Amino acid sequence: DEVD
Amino acid sequence: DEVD
Amino acid sequence: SGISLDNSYKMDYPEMGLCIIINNKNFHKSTGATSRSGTDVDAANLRETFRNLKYEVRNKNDLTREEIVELMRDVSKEDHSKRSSFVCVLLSHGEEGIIFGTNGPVDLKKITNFFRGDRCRSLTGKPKLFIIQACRGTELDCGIETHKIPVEADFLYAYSTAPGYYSWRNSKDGSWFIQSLCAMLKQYADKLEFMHILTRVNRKVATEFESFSFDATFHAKKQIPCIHSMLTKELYFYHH
Amino acid sequence: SGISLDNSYKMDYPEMGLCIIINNKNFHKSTGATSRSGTDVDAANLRETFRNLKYEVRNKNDLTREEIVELMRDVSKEDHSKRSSFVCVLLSHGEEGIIFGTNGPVDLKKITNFFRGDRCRSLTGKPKLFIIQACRGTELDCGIETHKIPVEADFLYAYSTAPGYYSWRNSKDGSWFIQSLCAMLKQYADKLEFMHILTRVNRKVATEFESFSFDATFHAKKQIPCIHSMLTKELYFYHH
Ligand SMILES: [Cl-]
Ligand SMILES: [Cl-]
Repeated sequence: DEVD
Repeated sequence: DEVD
Repeated sequence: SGISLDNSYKMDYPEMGLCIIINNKNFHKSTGATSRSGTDVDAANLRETFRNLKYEVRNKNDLTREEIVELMRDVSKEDHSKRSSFVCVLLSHGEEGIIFGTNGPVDLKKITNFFRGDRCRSLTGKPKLFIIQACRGTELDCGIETHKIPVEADFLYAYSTAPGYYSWRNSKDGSWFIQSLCAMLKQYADKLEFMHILTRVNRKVATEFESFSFDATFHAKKQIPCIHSMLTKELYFYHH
Repeated sequence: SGISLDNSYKMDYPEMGLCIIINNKNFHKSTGATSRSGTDVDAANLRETFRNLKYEVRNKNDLTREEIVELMRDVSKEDHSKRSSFVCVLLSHGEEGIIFGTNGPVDLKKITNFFRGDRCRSLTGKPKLFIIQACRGTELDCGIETHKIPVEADFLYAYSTAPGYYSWRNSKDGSWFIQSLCAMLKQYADKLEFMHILTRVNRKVATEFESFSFDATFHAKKQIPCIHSMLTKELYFYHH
């Protein structure tokens, strides 16, 4: 999981 | 007619 | 029993819920905010409309920003266990992200935060509707000739106007948006899902209203409301 | 003929319309923006999904901000007379009101303004859908355990996340929002109105996803998408  |  | 679906909010609790109407017409002189002629027409229309939907309507007039925050805090601390939903209508001056108390602005986020899924536990999982007649800026539309859940889930913001834009109010008839919202609720609340009702409101405002002003800057302007939905289910005001 | 209703957009033009997919994965080193692992999964899913809806899909990869503006301008100058609708999907880094080109930010309003009712006349009165997987800020959701028309009318912004919040992307599976959107379109596009499809997307994202991170700050977080509708009619991807 990564944030944009 | 008036604006809020 | 047989096959069950859960695509729509449970709306058959003992009570539909509260409808809090904050009607700010008269503002402290020092704010420089004009009186909002026509807003009493809106407030009365809303009271009747939500009465017929079986909401417990509480009308509040001319609240300071401190009074708005206290009211919202107190309402959020009530036990809503037996209530299906929550509705708050804000009628006032505004800017983007901001609603005016009689003595100055309040952040909308401050008001709505009281009802977050983690902060109002008896409304967790229930629809929380904020209906807002207020400006969102100063743009004018010239028109064209033709297992956890998020704490922000289950909110819906029914904004009278597009982000960045003025919102229009007629001093005799009430605001374009609230006029149209009440009419569409009256006609369709026993037959359409809420987003589809609000879409009819969008069309009504967009097509049936245009400003008239002696000031060319403000004349012949248009408005489109904006539905901001973070709901997770369909919402019908009727049940069974 | 008999009684006619006009509550839904005409979607039986010769063509459904364009679906422009802007897939920004690799960013110029000087921006300091990370590569968006998983976005190719999104772009491929979207291509297939909108292909099955009979859109003319154009995929674009790794565009600069100048290239995005030029592409949008050029597309808005096409003759859309025979097309029912317009769809643009933006996959990138972002902030509130902002989408990243590979070399820096573009105002979302600059992109969408090309398609205003007064500026793209062959799309006037037709739905213009902007689907946006990008951050809208840096907030994290901790969750809780359970006759003219406006120039801004007929736009819909399907945002992956609530205003002010990060948006989540899995490097293997794609983004939570685009994953869910494609799945719900696949399952329901031949049977539900679009707002109801997007509501199912809201529920899917809200209930079925939660972040996993070795960093406690970013761990166990939730997301709710936000539907921003300025549409004036119901939208069904099927007709007849
Ligand atoms: Cl009045
Ligand atoms: Cl990828």
